[PDB]
Amino acid sequence: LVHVASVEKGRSYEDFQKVYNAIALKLREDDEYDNYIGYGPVLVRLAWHISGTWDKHDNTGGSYGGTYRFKKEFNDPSNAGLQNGFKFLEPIHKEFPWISSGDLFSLGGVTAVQEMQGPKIPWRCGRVDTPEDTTPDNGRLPDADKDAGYVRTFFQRLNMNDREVVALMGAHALGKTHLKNSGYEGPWGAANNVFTNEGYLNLLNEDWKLEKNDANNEQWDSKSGYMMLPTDYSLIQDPKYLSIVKEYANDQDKFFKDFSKAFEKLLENGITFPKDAPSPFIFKTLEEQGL
Ligand code: HEM
Ligand SMILES: Cc1[nH+]ccn1C
Repeated sequence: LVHVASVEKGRSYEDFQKVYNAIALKLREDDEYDNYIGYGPVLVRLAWHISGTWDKHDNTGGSYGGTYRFKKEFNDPSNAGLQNGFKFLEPIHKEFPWISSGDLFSLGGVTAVQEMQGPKIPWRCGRVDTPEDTTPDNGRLPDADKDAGYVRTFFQRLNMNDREVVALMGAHALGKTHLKNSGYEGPWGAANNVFTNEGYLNLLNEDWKLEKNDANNEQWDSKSGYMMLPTDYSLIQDPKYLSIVKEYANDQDKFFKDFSKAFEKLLENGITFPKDAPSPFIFKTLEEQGL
């Protein structure tokens, strides 16, 4: 199964920076969603869930096909709540009818990290929409109630190594869990929408408590109002994982650099780039543009 990238006809950098600025400008404007967290965290959850379906053995799933627009995937129980991000992006796709589904779902993910002041993420255009029968079956996304052995094995399928998995997981400092979407709840009072290494610091300095929630599921709670999933608490339980968590809690610049490489690797898995293709784009933020 080969997926070759194909630039939207005649488009260059300047065109994608317009679509970036439209997403960013709506991110600033619709600031009230989810008790003033805004849409940034669910847009990077969407980019991760449309790519997280990839399988390195047969090259099915991944961000290239834009198959999330189809009922089977949009109704995946693992994607409960992400309809909110899709409806956010929908006026923007109407405005730029020429961008493919895959490129828009992954650019929303890039834009959200940079506008929430995380690292720059190089991005590459060219995903092509594919037919409804290429929609991957439900069940390729991870369970939250598990341990380090499960996370390590799950991520081998996206061939992510330990250091890439621990950097990727730092995004769980953003947003919150919602009992009606996943059966987990919290953080309580002040959820975060700035991108920082704070999750690693909290994991190592909070006093955590294994409690059971209103959906009868167990999670780790802290006196301060912070929570963690079983799969998140895994990172201090495993010796290889814990030594990388200590590395990032003590160096926010090495964390930003390593996240940017693993997040771009995640959005690009499964795609073949022709050697005459444009170099990756680095988009300016509204703040660097004075907008
Ligand atoms: C073992 C891996 C993972 C599991 C089990 C998992 C699971 C979850 C769960 C249960 C939620 C709450 C959903 C809800 O109730 O609304 C959540 C949210 C979120 N996750 Fe993950 N996740 C995983 C990996 C990742 C990765 C690798 C990223 C990003 C690169 C990520 C980013 C996010 C973000 C930003 C949210 C917040 C959504 C919001 O505020 O609405 N997750 N995660
Ligand atoms: C701690 C956490 N896990 C998933 C989301 N969040 C905020």
